[PDB]
Amino acid sequence: MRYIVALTGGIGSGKSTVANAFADLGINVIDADIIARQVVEPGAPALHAIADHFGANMIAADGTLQRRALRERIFANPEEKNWLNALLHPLIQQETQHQIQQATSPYVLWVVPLLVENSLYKKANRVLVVDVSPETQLKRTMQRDDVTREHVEQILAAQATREARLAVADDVIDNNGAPDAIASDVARLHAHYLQLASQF
Ligand SMILES: CS(=O)(=O)NC(=O)c1cccc(CSc2cccs2)c1
Repeated sequence: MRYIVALTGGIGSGKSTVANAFADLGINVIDADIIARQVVEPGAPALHAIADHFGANMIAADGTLQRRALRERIFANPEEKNWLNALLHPLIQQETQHQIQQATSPYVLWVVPLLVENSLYKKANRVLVVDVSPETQLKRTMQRDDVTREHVEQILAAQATREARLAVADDVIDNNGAPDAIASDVARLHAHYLQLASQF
């Protein structure tokens, strides 16, 4: 069982800036969002199974999963939510575990945007939260996605509070400012995690 450090943070926390710094130190980074999207990408067996089970309306114009349609369809249908979890959870867990086993670094960085929201923190040895202000989240998302302020407000209202993230945090890193000093902060975390990984 390779030592797992979960990285989490809200929308617009600039998580890639922190993850890249660990990658630069030779840490294998395993991205939960990339894996989840991969499992249901066009041509993937789980996407075919979802379309067969729920219908062709689950497929968007570009061939990808219509995620809103699926959510609405399984919403308040517990049997179908249980079916969808029984399909996707083993597939995602198996790909995640495969990437962990293939990793060569002394510990891995598991990047999980919805770590708190989905109660997944118990799967990691250590939780690092990327801490940012709501203002920073709002600014970065609006510049990134070309979306309205009110649209980001709704996303923030639905995500975890900062106090909620810290409740499961072992480590916090402020990423409100410029990315310039992050590698220096991460260098210290990295040394600590090599120590923690060695005695785990
Ligand atoms: C929506 S998500 O993209 O935030 N992911 C998930 O819900 C999800 C579901 C099942 C499994 C895993 C990895 S469990 C693990 C396995 C080994 C080390 S850690 C994640």
